[PDB]
Amino acid sequence: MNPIHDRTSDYHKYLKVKQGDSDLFKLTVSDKRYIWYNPDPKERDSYECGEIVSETSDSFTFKTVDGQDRQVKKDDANQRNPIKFDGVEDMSELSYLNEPAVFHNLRVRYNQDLIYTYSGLFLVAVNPFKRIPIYTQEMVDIFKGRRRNEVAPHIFAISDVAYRSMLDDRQNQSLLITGESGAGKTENTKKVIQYLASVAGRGVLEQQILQANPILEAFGNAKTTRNNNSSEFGKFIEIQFNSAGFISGASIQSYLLEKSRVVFQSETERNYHIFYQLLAGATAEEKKALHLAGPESFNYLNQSGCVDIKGVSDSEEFKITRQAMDIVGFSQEEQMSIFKIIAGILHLGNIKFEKGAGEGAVLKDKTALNAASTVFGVNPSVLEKALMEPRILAGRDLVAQHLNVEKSSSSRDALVKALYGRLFLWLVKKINNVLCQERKAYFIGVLDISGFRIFKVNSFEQLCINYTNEKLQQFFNHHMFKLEQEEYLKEKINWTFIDFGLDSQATIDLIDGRQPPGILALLDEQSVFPNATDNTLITKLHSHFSKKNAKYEEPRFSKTEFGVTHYAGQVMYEIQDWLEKNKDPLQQDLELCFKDSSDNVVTKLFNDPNIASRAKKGANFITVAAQYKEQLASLMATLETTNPHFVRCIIPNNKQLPAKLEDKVVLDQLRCNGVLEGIRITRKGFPNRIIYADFATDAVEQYRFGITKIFFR
Ligand SMILES: Nc1ncnc2c1ncn2[C@@H]1O[C@H](COP(=O)(O)OP(=O)(O)O)[C@@H](O)[C@H]1O
Ligand SMILES: [Mg+2]
Repeated sequence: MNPIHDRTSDYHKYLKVKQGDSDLFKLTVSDKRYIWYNPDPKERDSYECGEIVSETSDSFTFKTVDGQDRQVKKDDANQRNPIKFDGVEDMSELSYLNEPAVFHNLRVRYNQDLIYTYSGLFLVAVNPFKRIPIYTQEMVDIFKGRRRNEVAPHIFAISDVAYRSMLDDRQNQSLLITGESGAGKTENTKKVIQYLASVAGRGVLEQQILQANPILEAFGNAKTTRNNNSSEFGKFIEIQFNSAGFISGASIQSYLLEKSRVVFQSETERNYHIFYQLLAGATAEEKKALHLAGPESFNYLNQSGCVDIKGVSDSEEFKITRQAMDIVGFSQEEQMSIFKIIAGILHLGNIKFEKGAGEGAVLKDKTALNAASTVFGVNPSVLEKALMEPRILAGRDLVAQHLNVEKSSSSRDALVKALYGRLFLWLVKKINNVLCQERKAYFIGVLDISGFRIFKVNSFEQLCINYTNEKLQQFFNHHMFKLEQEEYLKEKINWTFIDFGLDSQATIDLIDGRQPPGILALLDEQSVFPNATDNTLITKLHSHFSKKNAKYEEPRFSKTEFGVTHYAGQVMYEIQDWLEKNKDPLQQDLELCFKDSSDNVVTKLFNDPNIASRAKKGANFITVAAQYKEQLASLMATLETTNPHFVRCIIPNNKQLPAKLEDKVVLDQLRCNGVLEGIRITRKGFPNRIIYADFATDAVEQYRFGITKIFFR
């Protein structure tokens, strides 16, 4: 029996709306009309349901839950959909398209653990914050080759749609999985990968593809206050296919790894999972060879007050990371070198610099220095001198510096951050060498980049993330609205342009523009100006955009911050240390020291130009901002060669709790993601177009005859 029609199947139980009872039936056939209203107009996102009792030509009168009658203009009314629409799988079918109506549909579904809902062309996924048995091989098999309209909403169905369009249209595809921290991006990304591996698999290559994310998560994920498994890097995964539709390989591109987490963590947060995994999972032999101890013995792990995650066994995770490495193809020697680098970083963090005779730092206790030098295979006396007494050129003269405690400690942190970043780049390169071994015919790209963020402190790293999200929103806007209307106006179907009110260009230009120069261009200019400070930088920004740019704000409450109005709201950025972050400096004597390592992996991190080198940009190296703008432009160009599909992950609350869908939290995300605007284009427009020579020309309202095609709703 077909599980799609079997009321006893797990498909029906977990993916379909439960059969309503005779009491619900009686309510459903009622001719009564209702309105969604705010009992307190100071709380716009808090709604109640009121019955319409009377009407005039331009108004409705309704009874409140309290009993009192209120009047609302028909133009201002948010009518409640007939209850037969409650739980509808595609919200473009709703009679009334409004904020409480959309929220209420999502709520009815969520109360039944139905996390997936369509909003016209795209998928909405509300995080359940609990396990739902809808990702089995049995579920995969049900979704295989079914049309979107034939099955319930699911991450598997949007993945199958992308796969079929790739075969039928001979076009590359993309699945853009977006949302704020902890919304569910990474979980849904993994479901896309699992699905494609199964429906397009032949498998050794498929198993290795499935083992790529567990390796990268051990090194790129950490417990933050918003997510126990927060991704601290963005990723673009290309699943590669041959002409026949079989997976021929995969490619991974990583973005914005949060390197400062290695040296500093906020209270309750953790460093990268790998540090805890190695300390809990190492064999007694490994612990002796790498000079390991408990996380409380390392400065890089004993500052937050948190060394474990509830329900996570770090030693068991370590076995999973090690098995993922074995499957992918990392040798035991390469794995041991990877663990020596992690061990070495922890030892480097324990180096305590002290003031010596007069100005200049000394190292009184060499235990941590020697432990780091042993695992790294470097000379400890050369390491010591490179940290406290690095040599530089003053003109053409060779001068030994003598760094004080603060500068010595900052140089040591720069080395740690360089080691970790370079190791992460190396892991991605090693994974790609295995998974990308054929020339692809087509691809399905899965994008999982860091979500839009408004933290208490927003710095350069938050600007790069929010800028990326701003580019993605514009891409969504262009594909959903602009390009769609441009097709209607070119085909001459007598279309009246709709201003959807979404425009990210001014914010994008404010950040990455060249003429007039944007934030990044001004930061790069200041980064090469010898006398630049945090003060000259903020003054330069204020001079260029204050009272000149509608998206920019010079705050009255601070002298070191500026505001940017993003699609997802205003963000105040602090500029402290942006010059140093943009230069990302590392003392050349440290590079020389590590280039001379006895370790084969450490050597690659300092000698492979594609990992170690910084692009040549004349007088000075390329800045981090210029490098990132370029890497992002390249991502956008790849995305523009694809047919895109959007998955909007919605966090239900800010407490990481299941069964607690919060009005204010969800409605704020729906407004940012353009969910209502997205449903309006699907309803008001002509989503499907087929030519007469693609099936007198009419051969027969809800259609439009165009110049070269017939449009239908
Ligand atoms: N579909 C889902 N099913 C079960 N748990 C989920 C699901 N999506 C998210 N979660 C839970 O929420 C957490 C955060 O999800 P995640 O994908 O890591 O978010 P993001 O990448 O958006 O920051 C997960 O670790 C898991 O506990
Ligand atoms: Mg994630």
